[PDB]
Amino acid sequence: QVAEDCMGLLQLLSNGTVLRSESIDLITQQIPFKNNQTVLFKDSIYHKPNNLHLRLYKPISASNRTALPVVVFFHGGGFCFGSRSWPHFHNFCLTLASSLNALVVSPDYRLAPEHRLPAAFEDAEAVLTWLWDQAVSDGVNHWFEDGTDVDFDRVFVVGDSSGGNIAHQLAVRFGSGSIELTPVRVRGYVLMGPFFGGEERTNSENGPSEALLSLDLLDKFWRLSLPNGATRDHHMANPFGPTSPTLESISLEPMLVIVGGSQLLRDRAKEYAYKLKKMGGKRVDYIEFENKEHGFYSNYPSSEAAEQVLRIIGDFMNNLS
Amino acid sequence: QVAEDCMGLLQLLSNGTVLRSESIDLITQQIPFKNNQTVLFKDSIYHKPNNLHLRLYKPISASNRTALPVVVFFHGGGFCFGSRSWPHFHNFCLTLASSLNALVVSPDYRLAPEHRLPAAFEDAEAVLTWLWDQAVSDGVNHWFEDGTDVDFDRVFVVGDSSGGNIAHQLAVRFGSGSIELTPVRVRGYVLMGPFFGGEERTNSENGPSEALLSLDLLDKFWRLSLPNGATRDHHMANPFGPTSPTLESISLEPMLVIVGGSQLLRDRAKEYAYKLKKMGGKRVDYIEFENKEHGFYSNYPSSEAAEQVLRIIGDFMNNLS
Repeated sequence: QVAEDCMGLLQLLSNGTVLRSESIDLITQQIPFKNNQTVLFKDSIYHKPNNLHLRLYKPISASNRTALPVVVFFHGGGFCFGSRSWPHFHNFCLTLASSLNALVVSPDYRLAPEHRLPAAFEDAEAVLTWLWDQAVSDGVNHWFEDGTDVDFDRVFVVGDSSGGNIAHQLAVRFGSGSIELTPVRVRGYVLMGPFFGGEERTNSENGPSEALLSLDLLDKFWRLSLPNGATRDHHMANPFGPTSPTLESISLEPMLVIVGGSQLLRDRAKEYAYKLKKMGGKRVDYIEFENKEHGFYSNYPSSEAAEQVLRIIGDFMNNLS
Repeated sequence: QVAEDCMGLLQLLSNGTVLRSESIDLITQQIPFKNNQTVLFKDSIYHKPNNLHLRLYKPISASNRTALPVVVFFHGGGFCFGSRSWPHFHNFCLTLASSLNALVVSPDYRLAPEHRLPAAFEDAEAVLTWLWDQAVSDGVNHWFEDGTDVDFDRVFVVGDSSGGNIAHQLAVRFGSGSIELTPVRVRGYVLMGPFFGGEERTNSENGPSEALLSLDLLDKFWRLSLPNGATRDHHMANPFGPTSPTLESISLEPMLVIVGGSQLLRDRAKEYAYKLKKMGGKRVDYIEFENKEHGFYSNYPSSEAAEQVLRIIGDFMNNLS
């Protein structure tokens, strides 16, 4: 049955969508004199038994000027695909590093079906634990050949899709006081189109398919990701499911939920944000980019929307630091 | 066994690579005043029985000024993945359309393992046949709501990866006189990192893995794509295999082979080009972008290398038109 679902994933993934009507897009043209920055980067093992690696990024000109904040970036996929080394994600981290003038940490995590959830969440904690280990032992000076000054008091987690779900899980784990990693302080979370689930569909989930994503594909992701016998109302998928933490008692750090207007996951992301808003103590900003689909920030690197996301994440970081 | 190979494909695909040493990349920063263009586009069925669609792109400002040449773009994958609607490929076609001031045709084709090769090649011919049908019946005027002037005497095929292989197959089919579609004239072919194969490895194929591609992944592609019992020396994979056409008797239109210096497929692409060069009547240009891996033109849309590829394809089109 896993092999059946695997074959169906391939079919669904590359199936695409058909535009009912004409559409116009706006494309940026040649830029003769372009502005430049170098970004240094390297891979390191963070979990030796599972052979899990992360990539560290450093903006060179900015690193020599001040102590850098940390952005931990968790890639997307459906808990079933994606590597830090993939051009798509690597490119995004290059941008994050230079734009935010920050040290970026981009870990691999175990993917399903081989490693069903909560494998990724365990791995995400191992990344944060690895960072702690590096912070307290001055392993930072051996990250790159030259020196590197890092401010572990200014850490931020940026989550894309399934990485957005991972971000939420960390926030809860820290917020509840379950895990605690001084001198590492996560000051905020950025949930870019977080991968949340539910047995009951939202209106947007029943709406038209995106360029790549369909409701069937998302359902397939959950079938392969969640433990055998679980439903989409499981707390790992649905943060507001029947048996999920209350969250009204948990102290969460400030959160930024970014989503596209034409996303299937839009309604569920807005439900998420505004349920937290109405709860006391929670600072949650919700930003919706009109007429955009999943991954617009990374799928269209040089678009106006992507640039704006980077600016918003930057301001968010300034406000909290 | 197909289900076994499917599970192994997933693992191999998202496995990634580990950098042995530090690396630097150069990233372009914010562009305050950006130059713009609109591109109109639509989907059409070109093969009703298999429900195969293509996407037509039109640069608006350029279409009102002159008759547009045609670029038929065949997407990559490994004959196993990819849709015209995918952001990755859609973005590239937006660029092609505006940069080259051309009408772009981006078809889906049936993918393996469900449809093993030569399914894609049959579908590629159906696209060209569809274009012929449109040209001779003035169906072009009903492509978009407004008018569209197309020069079917100036058609070019741009192939990416597996699409590069498809391009080669069309070139042979036209060149030999097997198929002929007046008033449609394909004046040249662009083979961007064409997906060619061989039982025997090149030096580059034994070299280090790329960000995404590994030799194992490419081998898996062929196992799922080629008919059951075939080897990588089959003519559909290897154009210079033991039982492949001679090509010295076939009249090929001018060809442009573009490849990255750090690609696994580099050596085989260079063998391809220079074997044709040494044969009389063949005009083949070979361009190698140093220290680049597969898909650099599309994976890094706003990079210097990608811009250069677009310029080179443009000059190629001018020279032949």
